[PDB]
Amino acid sequence: QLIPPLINLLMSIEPDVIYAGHDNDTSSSLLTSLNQLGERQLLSVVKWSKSLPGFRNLHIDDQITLIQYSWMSLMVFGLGWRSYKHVSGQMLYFAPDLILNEQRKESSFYSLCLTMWQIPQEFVKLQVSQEEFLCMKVLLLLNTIPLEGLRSQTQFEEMRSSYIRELIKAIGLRKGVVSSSQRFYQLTKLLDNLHDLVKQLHLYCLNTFIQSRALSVEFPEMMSEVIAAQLPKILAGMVKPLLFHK
Amino acid sequence: QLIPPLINLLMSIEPDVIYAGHDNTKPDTSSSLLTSLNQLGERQLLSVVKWSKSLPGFRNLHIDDQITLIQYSWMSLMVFGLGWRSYKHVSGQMLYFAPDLILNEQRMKESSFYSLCLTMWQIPQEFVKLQVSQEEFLCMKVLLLLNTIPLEGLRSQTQFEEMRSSYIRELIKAIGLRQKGVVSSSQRFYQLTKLLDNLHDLVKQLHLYCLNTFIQSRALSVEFPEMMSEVIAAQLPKILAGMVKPLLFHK
Ligand SMILES: CN1CC[C@H](N(Cc2ccccc2C(F)(F)F)c2ccc(C#N)c(Cl)c2)C1
Ligand SMILES: CN1CC[C@H](N(Cc2ccccc2C(F)(F)F)c2ccc(C#N)c(Cl)c2)C1
Repeated sequence: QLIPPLINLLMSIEPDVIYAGHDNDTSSSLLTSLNQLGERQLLSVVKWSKSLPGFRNLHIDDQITLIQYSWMSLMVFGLGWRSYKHVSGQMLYFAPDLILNEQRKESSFYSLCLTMWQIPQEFVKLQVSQEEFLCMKVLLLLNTIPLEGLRSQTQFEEMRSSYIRELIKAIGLRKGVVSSSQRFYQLTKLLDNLHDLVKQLHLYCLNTFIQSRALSVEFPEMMSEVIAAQLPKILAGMVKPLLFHK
Repeated sequence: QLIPPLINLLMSIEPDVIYAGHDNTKPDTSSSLLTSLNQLGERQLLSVVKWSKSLPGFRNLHIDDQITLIQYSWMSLMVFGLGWRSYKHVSGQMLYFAPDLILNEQRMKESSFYSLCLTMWQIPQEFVKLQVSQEEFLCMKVLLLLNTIPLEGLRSQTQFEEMRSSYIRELIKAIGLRQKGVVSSSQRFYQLTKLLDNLHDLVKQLHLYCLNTFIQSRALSVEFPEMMSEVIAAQLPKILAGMVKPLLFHK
């Protein structure tokens, strides 16, 4: 085998296809369908984390916290991948039954789609491999901690270092001390920049949630709890984002 | 007499007494306390709208700017006013929310939000310490209304800038009424404008609690009245996310 066993393991634990449940055209039905997709994505991330090496060994509260912190980040990062893989970055591939092209219009909603659109464009530009993406995804899950830190801070630190090492192996699959180091800068800078992007997504999400009755948008129960319980404190800056570059 | 005209005007358009409509004859619960506070908050908001219509300069900003400045400043103005009534009526040593909702420290302790009461209680203790005059308070309260703008600015940005600058000059005059000499009066300016800068930090804690309470309103049996609900829904997450521009007097 020439692909490292951890990257191989990560490949094997990747989620199956997730459908939004959409009727194959208003922003209420769209948001409702995006919310259903959100619920299914959250369930998928939680199940995925049960098989992710190192993660089940963290304190249970740390696990829950890290999944809640990174819910939106992992969704948008997965959106970037699918859009890149299936439509060359030129549509937003939320799910096989929810693909948004030459916009499906004019509002705040479609402005946030253009912000989300930056990530697929960046995957196309950088030509991210699946091996790189899988290691970057675990680092995204581990990319923010509480201000007081985690209960299992030592285990968390070791797990982060292991996957940073695995991203470097991932980068090594394709040559040269200066080019592989430049590419590490570029890939870890993309992760840094996601904090600023995801902040815009969290804000719109929480606003939309608190006026959901007025907008006629149904918010499923599991994702409502992450939104209700975490997004206010996150938006307020009551968490510590982790950066690779000062 | 000695009092400048605009300060006399500010005193004249100050609100009437406002009651929370709280039933003090039965024991505090967290839902009855927060529900009475929301009822008080609604009534204060209405009075801030009425007061703003009489505030020289304010009516001549774009209707959007006026709404936005009220929606940005409502919590700041409430706790500033709470601090002033507490200072004036009970020597700063109880929280005087309204004539029918007064919390001494034991009643604060027995509430579910003791830490938040102690955060609010800091303001009156500062008023006591500095011996803040009514003339300074009245100018400082207008500066709070005008103390955060959108990141992209206001529609009437020039007229806002000019309105704010006039009340800063008026605060400088209110200071001169008592503080004589360049040394004392400019230090006093530093102290009072530093107090207003610090409120940005204090209010950030109140906003987070307020927004959490709002989201959890049904589970907590805490009713949020109409106008208070729209100001929270309109701006509070944006404000908390730092997607507005707080104005500072000091770097
Ligand atoms: C209200 N929210 C909650 C979740 C849902 N959204 C987020 C979203 C979508 C479009 C535009 C704007 C946003 C914003 F709220 F985040 F800003 C969502 C759902 C599923 C996926 C996937 N896969 C993604 Cl990448 C997003 C809408
Ligand atoms: C949920 N909020 C919204 C409005 C009301 N609050 C704020 C409050 C009260 C107690 C403890 C904590 C807070 C906090 F939300 F700010 F934190 C309120 C209402 C009326 C007055 C007056 N006068 C005041 Cl000073 C506060 C309760």
